[PDB]
Amino acid sequence: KWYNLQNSILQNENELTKRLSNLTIGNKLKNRALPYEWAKGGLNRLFRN
Amino acid sequence: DISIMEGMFAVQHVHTHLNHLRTMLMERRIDWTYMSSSWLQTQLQKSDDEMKVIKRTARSLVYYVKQTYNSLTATAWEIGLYYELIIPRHIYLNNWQIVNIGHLILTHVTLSHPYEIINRECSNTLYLHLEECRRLDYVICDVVKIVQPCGSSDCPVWAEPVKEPHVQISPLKNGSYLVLASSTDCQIPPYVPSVVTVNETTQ
Amino acid sequence: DISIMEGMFAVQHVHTHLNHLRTMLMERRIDWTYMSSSWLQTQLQKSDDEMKV
Amino acid sequence: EVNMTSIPQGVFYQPHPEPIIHTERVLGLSQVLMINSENVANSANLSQETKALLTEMVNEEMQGLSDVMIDFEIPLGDPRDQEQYIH
Amino acid sequence: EVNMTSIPQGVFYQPHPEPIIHTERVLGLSQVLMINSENVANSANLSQETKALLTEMVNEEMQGLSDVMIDFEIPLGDPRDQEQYIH
Ligand SMILES: *[C@@H]1O[C@H](CO)[C@@H](O[C@@H]2O[C@H](CO)[C@@H](O[C@@H]3O[C@H](CO)[C@@H](O)[C@H](O)[C@@H]3O)[C@H](O)[C@H]2NC(C)=O)[C@H](O)[C@H]1NC(C)=O
Ligand SMILES: *[C@@H]1O[C@H](CO)[C@@H](O)[C@H](O)[C@H]1NC(C)=O
Ligand SMILES: *[C@@H]1O[C@H](CO)[C@@H](O)[C@H](O)[C@H]1NC(C)=O
Repeated sequence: KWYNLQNSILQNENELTKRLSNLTIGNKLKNRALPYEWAKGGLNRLFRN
Repeated sequence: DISIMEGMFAVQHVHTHLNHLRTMLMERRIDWTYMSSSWLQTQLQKSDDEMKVIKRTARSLVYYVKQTYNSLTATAWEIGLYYELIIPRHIYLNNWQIVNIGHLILTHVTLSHPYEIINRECSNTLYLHLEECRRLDYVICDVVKIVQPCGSSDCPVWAEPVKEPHVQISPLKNGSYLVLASSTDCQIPPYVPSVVTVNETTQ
Repeated sequence: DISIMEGMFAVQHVHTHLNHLRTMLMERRIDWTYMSSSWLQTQLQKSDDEMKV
Repeated sequence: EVNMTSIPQGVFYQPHPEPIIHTERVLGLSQVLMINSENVANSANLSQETKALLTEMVNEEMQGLSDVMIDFEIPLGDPRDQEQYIH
Repeated sequence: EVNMTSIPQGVFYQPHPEPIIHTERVLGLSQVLMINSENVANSANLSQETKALLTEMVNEEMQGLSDVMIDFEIPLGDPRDQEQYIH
């Protein structure tokens, strides 16, 4: 839901960069950034259902 | 049908304003109807009249125009604006320019004045010398200086030899003429500049 | 309703011309649709083509 | 006939009615406009058929504006830095 | 292939289609516009409810114009005179 039309392009880019930098080890994403079906410890932090 | 034609008027009303905004943007100006401009009056404390000058002399630049939503009954666009604001320090709303004619006695004698503008907005007259001014809307100048009225001030005198007849006539922008003539074919005193107004066309 | 919507067209027509006048005035030009300009052609005698300039 | 007045010292004064600003400094800013038709549709009472008549006008006007703009980027930092360019 | 023509004395002529005016003098004038809505209302047949729809548009347009004008006075006389300033 953090990606929406109400924000500008630069705002969305900053959001995506910060979220990717927070939730990545090397080039692999955390389980918490995935939905509950994609990973056991998913919290839908990055993707949705 | 009436239900449709009632909503069509709002579409036309929006179309007019959107066209005006497009014209202003193509013209490197700012449409202040689409922008708030109320937040920057408090951040920098200026009078109501001083904000009008800031609004009037603003230049804009568009660096991206994009579309984000492309539904059949819904759309969304974005425009990136970069604009520059000019902050003033004085206004000088009442001005008079100085024209130097001099007198001839041939030898043409003209007094030299450092100042070029006279300001009568205040109770006392101010004498202003302007440098590197720009003529865009209101006159924009980087430096203006207050100087003394050729008193506490010194003014050089330059005299140049000139051959006869040496007549000079200058339009006065209100219909009169400024005449400086050594000879006198018309009923005009010689060697003294004069202001001439005529009821009909004469030579 | 038709009585109202008939008069709304005149309002729109006036709005268009008023917006054009505002643009011209902000642009340091003269909108000659709002000004006569016929009195000064006789005071100073000029041709029709010289008045356009 | 003629009308006369003798200038005393050969100095005359012109009206010159334009103001003189005497600028102090120049500032630069950035802003986004965010044109959206849903707000206008909700404020009015469009009925799913005049909405398509509004999006068409908005689209054609915005395309006409976009046909003459080059879509570049505003420099903001330092030319030497490599991290911004890499990003 | 190529096409050729030898210029005789090295002088060529450019179209240059803009006119050349050669001004004589410049004049200045003043005038007042006097925008009024009663004349437009009387010319049309507004019915006491579309009149309010016209005054609203006139007011908003005139306010938009007035938001960027400084409201100064035009100099017309002589800087020395005290009576005009006192008045
Ligand atoms: C165009 O502008 C010039 C500059 O103001 C006008 O010249 C000035 O006109 C005034 C008005 O008549 C003159 O004042 C008069 O002076 C006499 C003294 O000779 C005095 O007795 C009168 O009561 C009156 O105050 C003024 O002398 C004259 N010259 C200046 C100021 O240097 C000119 O008349 C204007 N032309 C038109 C067509 O309006
Ligand atoms: C010129 O002088 C005559 C009288 O000599 C006077 O009647 C006329 O009004 C004057 N014209 C001006 C001041 O424009
Ligand atoms: C150039 O010359 C050729 C023949 O030499 C001719 O057919 C052609 O029309 C010419 N091109 C021009 C005049 O533009």
